[PDB]
Amino acid sequence: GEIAAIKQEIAANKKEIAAIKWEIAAIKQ
Amino acid sequence: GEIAAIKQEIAANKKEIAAIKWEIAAIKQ
Amino acid sequence: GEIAAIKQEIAANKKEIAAIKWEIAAIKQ
Ligand SMILES: [Cl-]
Repeated sequence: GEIAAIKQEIAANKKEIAAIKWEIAAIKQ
Repeated sequence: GEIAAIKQEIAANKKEIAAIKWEIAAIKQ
Repeated sequence: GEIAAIKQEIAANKKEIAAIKWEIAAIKQ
């Protein structure tokens, strides 16, 4: 369904955001 | 409601994205 | 419509995330 598909994409963005924040932490050391 | 909950999560991701972009600016100085 | 507006905002966040990941790659060189 449409709503479920939307929720999945929001969740995927949440994962990428958490990955980036880890990366930013790693660059700063 | 479902739509409202979705909108709140999108907004939360928008905030994290803006925070990261500020962080990226700060790392570059 | 509401769903379409939501989808557009999710897509906009996806673009910003891809931009940030490119930026992170560029900072690391
Ligand atoms: Cl999102």
